Amino acid sequence: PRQLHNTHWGLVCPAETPEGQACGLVKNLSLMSCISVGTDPMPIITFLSEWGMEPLEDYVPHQSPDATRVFVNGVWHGVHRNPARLMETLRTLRRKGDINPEVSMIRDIREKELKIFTDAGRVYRPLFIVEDDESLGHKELKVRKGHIAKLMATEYQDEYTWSSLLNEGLVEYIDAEEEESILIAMQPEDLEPDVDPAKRIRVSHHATTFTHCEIHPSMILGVAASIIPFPDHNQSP
Amino acid sequence: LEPGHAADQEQAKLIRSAIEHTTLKSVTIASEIYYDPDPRSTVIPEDEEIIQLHFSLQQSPWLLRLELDRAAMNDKDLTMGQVGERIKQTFKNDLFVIWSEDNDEKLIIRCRVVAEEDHMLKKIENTMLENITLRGVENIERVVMMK
Amino acid sequence: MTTFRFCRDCNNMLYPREDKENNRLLFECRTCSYVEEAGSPLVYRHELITNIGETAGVVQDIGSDPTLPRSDRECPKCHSRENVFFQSQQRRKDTSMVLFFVCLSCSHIFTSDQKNKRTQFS
Amino acid sequence: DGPTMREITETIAEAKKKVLDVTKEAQANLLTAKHGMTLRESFEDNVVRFLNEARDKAGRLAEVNLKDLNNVKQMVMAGSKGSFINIAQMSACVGQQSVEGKRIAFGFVDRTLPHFSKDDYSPESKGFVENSYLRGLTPQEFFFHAMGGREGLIDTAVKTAETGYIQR
Amino acid sequence: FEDESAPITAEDSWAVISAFFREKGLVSQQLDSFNQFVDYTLQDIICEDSTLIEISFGKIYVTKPMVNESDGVTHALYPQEARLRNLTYSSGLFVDVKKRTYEKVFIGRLPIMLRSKNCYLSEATESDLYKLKECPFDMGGYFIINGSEKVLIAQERSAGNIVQVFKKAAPSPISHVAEIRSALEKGSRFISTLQVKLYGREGSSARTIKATLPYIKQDIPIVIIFRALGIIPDGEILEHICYDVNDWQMLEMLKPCVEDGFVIQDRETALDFIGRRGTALGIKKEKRIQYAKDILQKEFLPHITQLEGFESRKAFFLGYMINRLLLCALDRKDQDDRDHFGKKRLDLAGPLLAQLFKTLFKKLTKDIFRYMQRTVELAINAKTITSGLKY
Ligand SMILES: [Zn+2]
Ligand SMILES: [Zn+2]
Repeated sequence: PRQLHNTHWGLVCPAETPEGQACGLVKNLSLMSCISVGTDPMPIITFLSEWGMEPLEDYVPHQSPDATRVFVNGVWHGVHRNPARLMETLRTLRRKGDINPEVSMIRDIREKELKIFTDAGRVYRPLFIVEDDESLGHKELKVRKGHIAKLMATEYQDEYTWSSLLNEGLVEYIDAEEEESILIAMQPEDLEPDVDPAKRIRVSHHATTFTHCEIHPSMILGVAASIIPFPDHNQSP
Repeated sequence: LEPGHAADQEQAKLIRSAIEHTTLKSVTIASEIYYDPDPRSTVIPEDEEIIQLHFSLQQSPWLLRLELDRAAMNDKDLTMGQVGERIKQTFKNDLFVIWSEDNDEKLIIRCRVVAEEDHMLKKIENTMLENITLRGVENIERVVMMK
Repeated sequence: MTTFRFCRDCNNMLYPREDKENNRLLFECRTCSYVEEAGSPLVYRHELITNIGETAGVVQDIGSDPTLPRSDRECPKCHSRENVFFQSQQRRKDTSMVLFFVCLSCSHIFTSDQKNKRTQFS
Repeated sequence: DGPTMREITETIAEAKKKVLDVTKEAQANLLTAKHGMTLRESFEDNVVRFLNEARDKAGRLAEVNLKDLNNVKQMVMAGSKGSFINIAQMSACVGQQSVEGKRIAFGFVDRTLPHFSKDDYSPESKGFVENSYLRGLTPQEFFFHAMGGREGLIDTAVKTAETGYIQR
Repeated sequence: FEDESAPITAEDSWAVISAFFREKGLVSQQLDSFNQFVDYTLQDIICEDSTLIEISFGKIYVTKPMVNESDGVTHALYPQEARLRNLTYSSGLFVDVKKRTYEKVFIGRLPIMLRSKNCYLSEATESDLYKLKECPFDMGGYFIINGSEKVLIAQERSAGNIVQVFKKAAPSPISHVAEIRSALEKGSRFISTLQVKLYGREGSSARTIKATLPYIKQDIPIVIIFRALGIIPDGEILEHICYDVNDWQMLEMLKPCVEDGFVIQDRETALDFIGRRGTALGIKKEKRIQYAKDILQKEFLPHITQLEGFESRKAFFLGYMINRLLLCALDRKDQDDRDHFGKKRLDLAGPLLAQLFKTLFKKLTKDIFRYMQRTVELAINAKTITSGLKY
């Protein structure tokens, strides 16, 4: 427990923990972390059977092995052949607003399982959605200069808000569980397909599969570390 | 090592494999049980040359076949005869054991109990793979050489 | 590889039995009185050095998995270069680091183990 | 020195080539494990040696370059605060992070962070911090180093709690 | 003129972040949790067990923060005053009882989290706040009790309703365990733990698999459970566990399981088997078989269903656990990581304040049912809740 687990990324500050006996056990949420407040799973379950989910009662393994298992809040509700379309529809419904943004949906392609969570207590963060709906080239972030323009245009009048971004499917909330099934780009510039001998060295992008992008890496910190100047130049302890 | 042979990569290895505990499990690739009724002919083709050679200078119809691995067999300085005669001196007359010679391309060990002619064997396999010691001392697993 | 059979009537597991006269292998049921000859003489198998499980996960959608790395090698079948690869799906400390590839065109699995010894990888 | 930095960066790049060759060797199954040792253990053993070897040699290059005027080098010569490892990490490469004697573990499934691809056994993937303190760590190098660091804070609390009892 | 469909740059990120913090602030965690409690959770706790053997509770109302005065009218309470006068920043907790003869009402007090929907400051402008002697920089995700500001620290705990297989210590007779802690969101949280253990270590005479049912003083071989569920044929049982007819290795691990439940060949014999391991020697079969049916329908995997017609749902889930267990035992998977934050949950004001309110609503419920059993011919201890929370 006291160890800084890999999954703590972006959810809990990697620096702020009390020294001594509470070291590692007492933690601090990073700046953009949030917790699931809990949502009713009835509708999703309904939509699932409406979209081809076979009831467990009428399930026969030796008759459909490739079938994907569908779980909701830990309950195995059924099976589904071709989970690709369900997963697509499910993501669209959430990026639209039909499915509460707080809900986590994880498809385990290799494990043949599709898990959904609507319960409370899950720590999540918002990421930049990365798709290829744009024809002009490769994969790009859904947000653009136009979007940010409105944002500030609203920041100046003190209406485009954070929820706007969510409603328009530009940003998503991701808990540690769903985090398992994606690939995140660190800098928004890691999408673009003789360096300054002063800058820090970085590893070249060997992926054209990005599903999301970090809004900003400094948000892995909590309120306290968030006040340290050039923390990336200090010895960890 | 002894005062004289302390600078021999070989005198060490010899002593290594002689101390490092070794069980059949570390040598066996897979153990199988067959219904091979005729102690002469065999449903298993590859096992004909081994029984044919056992008529030169009681038994249950059930067979326990072990397919050893040459890599470990020689890496731990072990001979088929050694392995076999050890298993033999472990189960007494209670078990009938025969094995393929070191020359053959496949190292096989076939055993027969000598009606519950099934459960015993599935236990015999267990005892062989783990309880029987082929070479080495008890409690000594890893054994590394250094200079 | 001991694919065992169940009863034709009650679907309960069948057990091996010896025909003490014609010396052959049978499989009866302990519920009813069903019985039958055996397909093979192999009644038990124990693999100490196992391979099965290293392929688990290869599905018709394995390519749509964004977390997997992609190489541009050539598959012995369609020669295409749309590859996705992963290490052994087993979870043994004594596992190798051999890579398994999956052609995204014909879904053919090919390994990089220069000491290749298996025919189907299944 | 600007030239020293070019010698340091190349020293590190050289190490990343060695690791890359052992990986190919391991992925081809040409690499053989020493007696009483796993294939993966020999592999890890070699990558960590390559990387520490790299940090160390890259460190010397930084030290040799500093003049007798360099105050850091001065405190070290007098024996009042500072040592090699210090110059080496501040000026040149920080080094390989570790937790429980191994490189950072695959805490997510087959990956150290959601930002990497599955089955990536490279040095950047499992905690090698190429950068120095002067240059600044990348967000991944930062988190990895914080995992290494945390282990120290905890071990210190234990070392502090346990020794106190032994002393009595 | 700056095509609105142009890519974004690193600097453009802070714009997006400012938007985030403009909408949520820095303690949305406190507000959102507590707000869900007051708005939904609360009303959902009054309806559960809202009937006594009649009196049925209905709608709930939540007053603004007020004070219990001595020698005076009830007063509207403001934070700056609760801190100073050492008062408690709480609010009314009314209900809506329905007294029906079957052979508004003020109840308790709820302390309010500053800046929650129910708090005055929530709407206060920058100016209104100044007049109220409250700093406009105050974030407000806490409570005021007896004059001191109290914060509820997030309590971390493992998630519930998640299957987890774990290896074990060499000495123990059990080598692997598949665990899950089932619990319900509404009504109550009966955390009855189910354990699917794999007896015997690598290399023992017939490794068997047994499950741990609540109130049953003995582990029951899995095959028997499947039959108490109506799945009798070995073929069908194994089919609910192993979803691959060619997986001779897994099926081989279940062989000793089949032999372990060979004696029982029907649902009744199965139920009676289970019934006895949880009943005295003098109880009649009918009562035994009944006992077992209730245990499997209420204390066995309750997160799935607790109604009647759902034995196939629990059978497949039990098989799924067995499947996961062996999967680890066959070395095809590693034992689950108990440190994965994805399977962790943090309990905040709302959830925490719910366990208490539930526990108190049931104590208040007992104080009302007693005003009926002892009654032969409003008698509600409101403080049962007020000081229960405050405390
Ligand atoms: Zn039958
Ligand atoms: Zn191909």
